[PDB]
Amino acid sequence: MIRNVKKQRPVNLDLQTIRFPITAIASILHRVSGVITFVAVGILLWLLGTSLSSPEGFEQASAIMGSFFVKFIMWGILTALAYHVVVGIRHMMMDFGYLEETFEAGKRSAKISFVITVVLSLLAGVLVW
Amino acid sequence: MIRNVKKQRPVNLDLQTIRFPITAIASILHRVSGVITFVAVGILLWLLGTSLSSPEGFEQASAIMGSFFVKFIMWGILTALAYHVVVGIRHMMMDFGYLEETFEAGKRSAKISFVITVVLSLLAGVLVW
Amino acid sequence: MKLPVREFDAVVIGAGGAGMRAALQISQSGQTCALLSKVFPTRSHTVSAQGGITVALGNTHEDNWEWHMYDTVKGSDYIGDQDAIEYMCKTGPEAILELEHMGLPFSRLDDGRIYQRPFGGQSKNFGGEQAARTAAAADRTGHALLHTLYQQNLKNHTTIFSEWYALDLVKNQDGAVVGCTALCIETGEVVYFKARATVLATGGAGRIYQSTTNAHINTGDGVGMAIRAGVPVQDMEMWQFHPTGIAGAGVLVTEGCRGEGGYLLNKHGERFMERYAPNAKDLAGRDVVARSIMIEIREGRGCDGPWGPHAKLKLDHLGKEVLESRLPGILELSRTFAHVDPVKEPIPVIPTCHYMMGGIPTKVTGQALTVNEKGEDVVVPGLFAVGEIACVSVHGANRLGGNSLLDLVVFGRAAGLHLQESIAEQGALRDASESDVEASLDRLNRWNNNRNGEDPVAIRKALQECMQHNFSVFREGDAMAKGLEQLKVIRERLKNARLDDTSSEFNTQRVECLELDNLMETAYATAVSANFRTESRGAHSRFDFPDRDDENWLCHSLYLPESESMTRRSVNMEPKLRPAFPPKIRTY
Amino acid sequence: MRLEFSIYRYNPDVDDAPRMQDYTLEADEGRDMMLLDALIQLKEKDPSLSFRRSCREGVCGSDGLNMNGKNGLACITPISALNQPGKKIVIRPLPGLPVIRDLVVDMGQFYAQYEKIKPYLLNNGQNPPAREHLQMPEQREKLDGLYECILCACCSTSCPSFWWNPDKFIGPAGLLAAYRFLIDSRDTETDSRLDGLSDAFSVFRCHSIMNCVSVCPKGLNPTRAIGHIKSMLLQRNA
Amino acid sequence: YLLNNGQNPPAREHLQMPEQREKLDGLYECILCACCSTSCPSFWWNPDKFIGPAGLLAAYRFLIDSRDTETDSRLDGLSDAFSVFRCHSIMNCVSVCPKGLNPTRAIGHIKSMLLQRNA
Amino acid sequence: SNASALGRNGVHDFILVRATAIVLTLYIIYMVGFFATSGELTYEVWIGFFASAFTKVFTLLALFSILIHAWIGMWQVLTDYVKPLALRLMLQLVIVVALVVYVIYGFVVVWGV
Amino acid sequence: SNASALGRNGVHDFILVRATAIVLTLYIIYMVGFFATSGELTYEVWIGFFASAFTKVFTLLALFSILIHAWIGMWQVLTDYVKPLALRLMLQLVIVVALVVYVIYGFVVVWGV
Amino acid sequence: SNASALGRNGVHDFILVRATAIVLTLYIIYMVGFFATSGELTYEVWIGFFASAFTKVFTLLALFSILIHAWIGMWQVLTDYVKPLALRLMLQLVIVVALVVYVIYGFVVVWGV
Ligand SMILES: CCCCCCCCCCCCCCC(O)O[C@H](COC(O)CCCCC)COP(=O)(O)OC[C@H](O)COP(=O)(O)OC[C@@H](COC(O)CCCCCCCCCCCC)O[C@H](O)CCCCCCCCCCCCCC
Ligand SMILES: CCCCCCCCCCCCCCC(O)O[C@H](COC(O)CCCCC)COP(=O)(O)OC[C@H](O)COP(=O)(O)OC[C@@H](COC(O)CCCCCCCCCCCC)O[C@H](O)CCCCCCCCCCCCCC
Ligand SMILES: *Cc1cc2c(cc1C)nc1c(=O)[nH]c(=O)nc-1n2C[C@H](O)[C@H](O)[C@H](O)COP(=O)(O)OP(=O)(O)OC[C@H]1O[C@@H](n2cnc3c(N)ncnc32)[C@H](O)[C@@H]1O
Ligand code: HEB
Ligand code: HEB
Ligand SMILES: COc1[nH]c(=O)c(C(=O)[C@@H](C)C[C@H](C)[C@@H](Cl)CCl)c(O)c1OC
Ligand SMILES: COc1[nH]c(=O)c(C(=O)[C@@H](C)C[C@H](C)[C@@H](Cl)CCl)c(O)c1OC
Ligand SMILES: O=C([O-])CC(=O)C(=O)O
Ligand code: SF4
Ligand code: SF4
Ligand code: F3S
Ligand code: F3S
Ligand code: FES
Repeated sequence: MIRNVKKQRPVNLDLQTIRFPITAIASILHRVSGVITFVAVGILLWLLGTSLSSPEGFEQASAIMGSFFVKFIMWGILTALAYHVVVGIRHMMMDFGYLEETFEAGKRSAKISFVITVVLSLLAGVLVW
Repeated sequence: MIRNVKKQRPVNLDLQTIRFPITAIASILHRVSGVITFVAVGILLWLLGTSLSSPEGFEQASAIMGSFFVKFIMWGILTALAYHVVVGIRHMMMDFGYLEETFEAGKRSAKISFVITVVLSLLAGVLVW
Repeated sequence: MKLPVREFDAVVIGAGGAGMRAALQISQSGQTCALLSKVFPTRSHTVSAQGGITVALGNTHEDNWEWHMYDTVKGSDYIGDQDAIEYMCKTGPEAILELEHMGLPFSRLDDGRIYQRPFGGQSKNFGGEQAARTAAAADRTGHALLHTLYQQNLKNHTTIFSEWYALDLVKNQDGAVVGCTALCIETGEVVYFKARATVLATGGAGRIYQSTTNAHINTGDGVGMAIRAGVPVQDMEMWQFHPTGIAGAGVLVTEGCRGEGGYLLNKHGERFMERYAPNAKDLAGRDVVARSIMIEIREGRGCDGPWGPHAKLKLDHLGKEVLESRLPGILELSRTFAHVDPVKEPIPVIPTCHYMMGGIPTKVTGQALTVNEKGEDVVVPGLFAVGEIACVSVHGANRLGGNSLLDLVVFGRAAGLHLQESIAEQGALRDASESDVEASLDRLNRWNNNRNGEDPVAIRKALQECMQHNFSVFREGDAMAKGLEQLKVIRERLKNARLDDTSSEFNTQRVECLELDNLMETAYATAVSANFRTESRGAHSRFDFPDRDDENWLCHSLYLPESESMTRRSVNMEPKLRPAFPPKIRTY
Repeated sequence: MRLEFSIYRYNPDVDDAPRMQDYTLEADEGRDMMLLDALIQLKEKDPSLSFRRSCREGVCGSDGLNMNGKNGLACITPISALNQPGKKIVIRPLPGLPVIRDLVVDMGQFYAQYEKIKPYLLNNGQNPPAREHLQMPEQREKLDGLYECILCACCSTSCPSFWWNPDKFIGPAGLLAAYRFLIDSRDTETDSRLDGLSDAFSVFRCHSIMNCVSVCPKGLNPTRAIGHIKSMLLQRNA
Repeated sequence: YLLNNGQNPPAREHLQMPEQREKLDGLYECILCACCSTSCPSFWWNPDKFIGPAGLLAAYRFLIDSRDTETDSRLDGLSDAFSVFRCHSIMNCVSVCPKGLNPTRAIGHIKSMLLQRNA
Repeated sequence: SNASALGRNGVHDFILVRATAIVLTLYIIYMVGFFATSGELTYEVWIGFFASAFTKVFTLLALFSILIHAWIGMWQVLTDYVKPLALRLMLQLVIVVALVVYVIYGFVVVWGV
Repeated sequence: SNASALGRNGVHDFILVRATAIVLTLYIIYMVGFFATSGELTYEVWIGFFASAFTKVFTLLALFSILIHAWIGMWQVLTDYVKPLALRLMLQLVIVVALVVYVIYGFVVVWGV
Repeated sequence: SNASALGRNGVHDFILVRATAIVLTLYIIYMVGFFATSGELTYEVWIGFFASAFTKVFTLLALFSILIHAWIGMWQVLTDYVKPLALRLMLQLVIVVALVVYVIYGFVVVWGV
């Protein structure tokens, strides 16, 4: 209803109502990982900046990565990054022609992905620590 | 013939069969010189890189230009470059309005070009050595 | 039922000057329509047209169409129809202004050595008219006019079946014309094009000679389908021999040369045309100017050279500019085929076969005519003809230079404007059975099965040699009489002919063979006609009857066929127009 | 004397791959004839030999052929100009286009590009004329060397840029045609036509090689026209 | 709808070899039940700009129809940032299609004809 | 041609994204390979790895690649969730200035080593 | 607007090429003039010529000019000879990454002197 | 899409101008604030202000912003007053090469401090 013109129809958009395939969960996360990685570079450039500035700077950098609060973060970044790369490569594989564009084939890829990601997330943490 | 659909017509494209004007030889070379100069910059940046890096680097650079195998190359580059500039300027002259776009006028330009190029190739070699 | 049928409301056989004009016009009136052509539309003989399009526009000087009627009537030799000639000359101005709006590259008036005017189409002077009314785009008018019409057809998305060869028409059980058959030269496949209106626009065919201005293409095909099917053929003896062709080449050189000031001289340096045609000089009518030169050749008083017995066409006196601006086309045709730069020396010309007056007898609306028991005029159902193959009776015994193109457009277009009406008048036409169509393929199956026959080159060469002697400019009873027999020999001879190539992909030969039957069937009626007419008028010139038989021979000689059966002869007339025009003397 | 020929042959139903067949012609040694003439003779000797022809006077564009590695019209290429003792007289189809039979190419993509550039006048009808269109000789002069093309397909057939992008680059013959209507006083869609040619391929594939000028039977100059079209382009979009 | 320029008319019907007609399978069957589009996030966000799964199957239906002659024209018409490229291969469309059609596979083809024409 | 999008059209955006991905992939591998072969990072090993011409050129070829890649992606997101025009343009403006600064600060960090 | 071409259309490509040519011409002359007035190049004369603000700015204005110029030309070639789409895009990708690196390595070389 | 204009269309030019204005505004304020709190400028205070990572990044983010901003404006002017095509293109060419050099010389000045 504007000004002296009434009524607007409802729309079914309760996302808790709708049910999503794994292939949908796969993309949504890829996007979220994208926006995460964007902020991430800033943080990394900041750290890389401190890192090379001089010895006092290098120390100050090491010392920050010491904090376990930092480690947890530094780990989620590498993990978001990781996820986003793998699933990106998945994207591209279907873009060119290394993957059937069928649904099953879609779930398989998606799964094989999350798996690789977790493995890579694992190593990431091994490094962060 | 695709799959269960046959026959495709022949095409006359034997380039040894066809006869080319000088004006055609002029352009084809300009293109070839273009692709040559493209790789060329890489080599030159490499050399310019060694050159300014320090005294040990400058020496190492001089020493390479020593080899006559290098000189020959360093000469063909400058020559390909040379050709490409002159004929480029020719292009542009006809693009704006410093040259009749008639055929004769075309052969003349083309010739006057090769001539200037050779002269410049000459000096190039004088330098390379 | 095994042949493919392409149903159209219309089928236009031939995409030249007239075909494309009518094709374009028929399309205009929401009529489905197919346009066929032996060659790519622009290659059609009409490209070679030079002179211009004569039409009273009033651009170069004040004017009126009536002066165009008189100038033409006297040109046909009072054998051309006043009703058609009238319509043509009146409807002319508009019909032409119309092509200019399509983009025709006309030449214009203004600043010149000693002339000036606005922008209007430039009109050069031509033979047969008192002054200049011939509109032209330099020396290449036809090339302008053909291409323009193709561009138009390109634009108005006409359906064109390029390089398709029409075989024979297809007759309706009730004796009508319901389409035709045709071979796609490219793929070699055969097809029947069913239509409520079949328009022949196959052009002329002065190839039934040895020396012609025409192209290797003009092979009467239209004529030899209109006969093989049963339709008459008027004034088939009336063949215009252009005054100025190139010696040895046959390649034409625009009458527009005289129009710009060209000289037609003899070795003794005199202008025999100023003598033969006292006051109308080199501007005299076609037929007149023709003989004059062909005479100084019988008397053994005609210039000679590597080229042959000829007459000089001096143009060098004009400006090298006027030559390159007003006749750029001639300069090249003379230097190439006649090794003679016109700017510095006269050109080796000889009167050679050019235009073909006679053809399918048709009414203004373009419908084809035949005769009735009594000899009445009975319109042929489904058949129309326009152009050169058409004998609408507008040129008569001598076509007035530059009018042909005018004819092309005016009647081609009239053929279109009137089509819906015509198809109504004739009412529905019944289908054709496997037998009716099968009939039209008979000629095709012949060549394809007769592999051991006689080599067609000889037959063609003979067909051309004869027709060249016995029916050249001048002719006489005994001549016709002799060749009229040589023909029967060859026409039969031709029945055993062979087809060596039998492939599908672009059979250049099968088409030439096929064109042969047509070259034959044509020249034939040509002779039967030439002989029959016992008088001397326009093109027809006999030594036994040096004058025109006004009382017995003021009519149209209508050759009566029956397909491949026995032939005949007849008559037809027409001088009741609107403002009225009486016979007279023909002194140019 | 005796004339030796080397001609391109190909019947899709016989040959499964092209070839050159040898021909001899003992033509009278009085004078020289045109290559078309020679062709028609061998045509009597060999009926399976096929090619296109018509006006015969160099005005229809029918006998477009590549003789001795250089395209030209047969109806007017003097045998003089192709005879050199010992060696033969090579005659092949026009380069680039698909071969239908022997020396007859499918002129498909040629006509195609012809249409792309709109081969007809386009006048919005605003300000109609009383009789014909206002055209001062000075303006009409601008069409010379443009309305004469005969669509013989020689130039396009001699342009590398065409061999590589028959379908995208318009080619010499079309570009002359494009220009033909760009400078026609009577055409009112000049700006519209120009926008339509401003892509990377239509006009700009021309690198000024000039084989087109080099071969044109009618002495036309496509490169000079293209350079103009390019100039109207800079004027409108720069 | 079909868009044929009429150039080279057929005698009776259009020339269509089974191999070609096979290409329309999984495309002419859509019933416009609006299931897929209705299950695509990219559609919920840009109903008006992104064409959606059902239309894209339809777009492709005429892109590969032997009888359609405006293929290039249709392709240029889809080369913006929204029409086709909003598809991120989520696949709910395939997931739900009553008729077992696969819009994602079709879209990926359309995208491929796009790269072919504009890259 | 959407004035807030990087690419000229869809195909441009699709392609620019994909190409930068590949470049950005190699760079990450290369950067992972290093770190996975270090463990204890000495200021000498560190500053020596970035002193390398090769490392500076890749690092910056990456930052430049991120600008192009991220610009397009982030434009793709805002385009979906941020409906109010005024809010969105400000976001692309903040994001873009951010991406540029990443690269510029990139040069500053690099030539300082 | 071809997604692999630099320019937006023909006229853009035509113009960008021509302008960079001119810039690239002056730079070469300037670089030739120097060398033709040196013969024996002492590390002192050399490093002194590149120390000049003027030389660094021209050198880099050139590298940047080559990227633009060469990108377009090379795109023009591949467009003619490399018909298979997949092969070509990979080539433009290699070529472009090459051109970018020329410039970046250009900065690295220059500020290091 | 005018080959001498920066933007792809009107909206692109309108937007690119406006955004660079804002960036160019902040930078000026920031630069004014400094100077207004200095008076007597000691070579130590000066070279210390440009030594700051923050100052180098802003300065250059500005130069880059000017290229974009000024390119468009100057194109807008020449487009109005300079009617002869040949003269104008040469002007845009001079102007553009000028703007590029501003930025490049910008880097050269900055990393040298
Ligand atoms: C195919 C697809 C490819 C995959 C792509 C996905 C990539 C993302 C996934 C990440 C995976 C990482 C995997 C690492 C790994 O493998 O760890 C390895 C572990 O391997 C095992 O466990 C063996 C098992 C074998 C089983 C078969 C090696 O780990 P170590 O053993 O050395 O453990 C560290 C040690 O304790 C000893 O540690 P230390 O004491 O040396 O640490 C010191 C600490 C602090 O140092 C500092 O202060 C310097 C910090 C410098 C930060 C620089 C950031 C650079 C940003 C560049 C941005 C450019 C735009 O160091 C830190 O803990 C080091 C943190 C490193 C983060 C590295 C991330 C780089 C991202 C680069 C690309 C960014 C792209 C942005 C777009
Ligand atoms: C109008 C159109 C304009 C034309 C445009 C065409 C340009 C191309 C044509 C090239 C023409 C070159 C002409 C040179 C010339 O004129 O030589 C002159 C000769 O003149 C005569 O003979 C007099 C006759 C007069 C008659 C009237 C001077 O020569 P010298 O006498 O000094 O001979 C050298 C000496 O022996 C003494 O020699 P040395 O001992 O000093 O040598 C040392 C040797 C090794 O030194 C090193 O290790 C340093 C190498 C540094 C390489 C730097 C490359 C820079 C790349 C930049 C890329 C930027 C993108 O030195 C080498 O032999 C020097 C090699 C020089 C190559 C210079 C080429 C530069 C190209 C720059 C533009 C590139 C553009 C890329 C797109
Ligand atoms: C030969 C000539 C004629 C000529 C002229 C110059 C020359 C060298 N200059 C003229 C001039 O200045 N003014 C003028 O009024 N006439 C001039 N002429 C004569 C004029 O060219 C002709 O009268 C006119 O061209 C005839 O035009 P039309 O349109 O009727 O014929 P066109 O000659 O070729 O086209 C005939 C069409 O039919 C097709 N065709 C023929 N047979 C078949 C078959 N079997 N199957 C399919 N199509 C067929 C042709 O392909 C062509 O399209
Ligand atoms: C491997 C490769 C790769 C890499 C490395 C990357 C890296 C990256 N990235 Fe990327 N991406 C990608 C691949 C990639 N990527 C892809 C493929 C995509 C697509 C998406 C769609 O299509 O949707 C993306 C997308 C994207 C986006 C968008 C989102 C959505 O989904 O929409 C964003 C934002 C991003 C960011 C990013 C960043 C920040 C980074 C870091 C530098 N991305
Ligand atoms: C002088 C000026 C100039 C210069 C310096 C140059 C320099 C150069 N360049 Fe140059 N280019 C040119 C001018 C030029 N240029 C021109 C004009 C052209 C055009 C081409 C056409 O158009 O085709 C070119 C073109 C070109 C090309 C294309 C090819 C064709 O043809 O297609 C290339 C690749 C090049 C490269 C190059 C290089 C690498 C260099 C170095 C840096 N290029
Ligand atoms: C990568 O593409 C995508 N993939 C998705 O699964 C997707 C979704 O399914 C949405 C339910 C998720 C979205 C971020 C919600 Cl929580 C905001 Cl209201 C979504 O919105 C999306 O963007 C177009
Ligand atoms: C500069 O423009 C050009 N000029 C030319 O002479 C030209 C040609 O004439 C080709 C015979 C040359 C080419 C490189 C061959 Cl060997 C590859 Cl199969 C050619 O292909 C070309 O590119 C469009
Ligand atoms: O139409 C005519 O007969 C006149 C003609 O051909 C010409 O002047 O060239
Ligand atoms: S311009 Fe010349 S060669 Fe080219 S098609 Fe036309 S007439 Fe033939
Ligand atoms: S769900 Fe299947 S049938 Fe329904 S609209 Fe989508 S594609 Fe068509
Ligand atoms: S041959 Fe081709 S490149 Fe232009 S220069 Fe002539 S049309
Ligand atoms: S659900 Fe939507 S994103 Fe494409 S992948 Fe299927 S239409
Ligand atoms: S047959 Fe007409 S030009 Fe050759």
